[PDB]
Amino acid sequence: RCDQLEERVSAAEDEINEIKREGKFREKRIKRNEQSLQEIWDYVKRPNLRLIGVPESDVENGTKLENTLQDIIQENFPNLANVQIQEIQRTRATPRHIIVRFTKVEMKEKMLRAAREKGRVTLKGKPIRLTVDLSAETLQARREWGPIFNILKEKNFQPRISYPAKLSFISEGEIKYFIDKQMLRDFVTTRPALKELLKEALNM
Amino acid sequence: QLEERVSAAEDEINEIKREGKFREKRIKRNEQSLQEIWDYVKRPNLRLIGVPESDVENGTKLENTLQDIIQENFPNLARQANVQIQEIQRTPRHIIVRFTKVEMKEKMLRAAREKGRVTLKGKPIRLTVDLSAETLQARREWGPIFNILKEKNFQPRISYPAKLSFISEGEIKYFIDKQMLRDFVTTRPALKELLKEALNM
Amino acid sequence: LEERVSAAEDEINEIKREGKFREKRIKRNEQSLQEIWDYVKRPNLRLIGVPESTKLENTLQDIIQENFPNLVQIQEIQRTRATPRHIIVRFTKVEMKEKMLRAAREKGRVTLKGKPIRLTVDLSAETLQARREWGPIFNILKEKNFQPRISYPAKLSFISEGEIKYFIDKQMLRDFVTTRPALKELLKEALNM
Ligand SMILES: [Cl-]
Ligand SMILES: [Cl-]
Repeated sequence: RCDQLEERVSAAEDEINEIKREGKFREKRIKRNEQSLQEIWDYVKRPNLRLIGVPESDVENGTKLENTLQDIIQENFPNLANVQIQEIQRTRATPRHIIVRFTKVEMKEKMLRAAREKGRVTLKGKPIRLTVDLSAETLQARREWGPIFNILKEKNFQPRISYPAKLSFISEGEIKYFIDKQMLRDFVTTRPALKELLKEALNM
Repeated sequence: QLEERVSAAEDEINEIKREGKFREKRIKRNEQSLQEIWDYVKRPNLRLIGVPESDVENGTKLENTLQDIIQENFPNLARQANVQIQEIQRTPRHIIVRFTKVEMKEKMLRAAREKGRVTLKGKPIRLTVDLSAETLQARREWGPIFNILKEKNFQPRISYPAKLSFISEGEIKYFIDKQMLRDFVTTRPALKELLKEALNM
Repeated sequence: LEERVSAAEDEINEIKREGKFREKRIKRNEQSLQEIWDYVKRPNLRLIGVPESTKLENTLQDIIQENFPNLVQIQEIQRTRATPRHIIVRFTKVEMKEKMLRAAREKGRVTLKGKPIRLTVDLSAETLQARREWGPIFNILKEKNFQPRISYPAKLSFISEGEIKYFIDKQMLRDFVTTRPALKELLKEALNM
């Protein structure tokens, strides 16, 4: 009995190690799928702008929303007649975001540009906001660049966040781009000045 | 010493069960997110079902056929401005029509639903929303129930995987099986009268 | 302790079974990701070897004028080191991508300011790999003047009996040669049959 039982234990331990290993390779594929989903949501949303702070209106259909979109243009960047939209719609004191899906990505990029060169954008004198529309995960990665961004800003590096969630800044007469925080760590680990500045923020 | 090895094995087993449940939740999230992005990408599209196909076709022949369907079934819809198509192609195979504006896809779908019986040269065809296989299958699992609700303004939605929800009494309700829906409607005369035939009641 | 080991074995068996069910859904998801990436990228063409500097759209028209006499709506054109990045041209109609690719494959050489560049498809990783894997079979069929072609997503087509036949994958082609002996003899080893 002690023989049949010891052999039953050994087999089980071996099946356990097999399971842990299959688990690791399964984990790797799920992660790869999660990253691929984030990327495709980002890709498919590229033609999209989020309009934030625009007052709700009664029986507000697509024609009304385009008309409002044109009022925003006239008030902030007049020369930016009719711009091409695949779709536009809202997503209770606080008005819902409007998601504007352009026919051509170039139109989305030109309106973003004009908005970031203008600083304050307004509809009838009150501040509205224009931003990109991204997967939840990328949106979060941008937010988490927050602390590092502010440090770089404070210390004259001219930071930017761009698509998808890349931080960029100047380092040696040149714009450097960092796709994620690990690619930044591997860059600062070489520059001492930058390293002591970002050490805590990079959780290095 | 056996007892030691058994304890150790039981502990490793508990760790694997939890890891496994963690992975299962993420696999489910990924499945749901795939259903959503398929639905999202197909928003500008309609499926045109039952259209006779030819030995060889291209975009131009198919677009002239869409024009015939419009002229034959809802001409006024195209009176003031032409229907803007971005592209049209086969997957008699389904034809996928991709509109420039989602607004136009919606206008045409509505005219089809309000005409009832859409034909091409006298023969019945169908215009329908284009969706992920999952969402389509979910809507068929609910059958006519889903469409009666749509047609009476109840805002029905599929939620992953195949749950039905809609709004009644100013509250969103979710249903997993038809049985749950039956239980719910036995108390609502307005809603009961509408869905009885459809819930096999 | 026998009860405890029997129970552990039951747990292990449940974990393995529940693991294969999970594994099949991971596979399902991987395949579904392949298909949605192919679908979304279907009107895309990739430009390789174009030097770095509306300008991109201008460059596209430049390439078109310089190379393809007969031959244009775009949804997006964008760049993806010393080597210039690829340019992804996202056409409005899949048909335009196809015509650009045909004209490139026919002209056999494509140039910008007289320097050779490459036009190619832009598809999921899995599908690009599937195309590359038709290589050995494509090469053989080309040699024997079967006029083979690889097209969307990863289908092989070629002339058999004056008629073009299409193969979604290698299994479909194996099934096809089970009843054509000379063709089977030709592709037997390439098909790992
Ligand atoms: Cl997964
Ligand atoms: Cl697992």
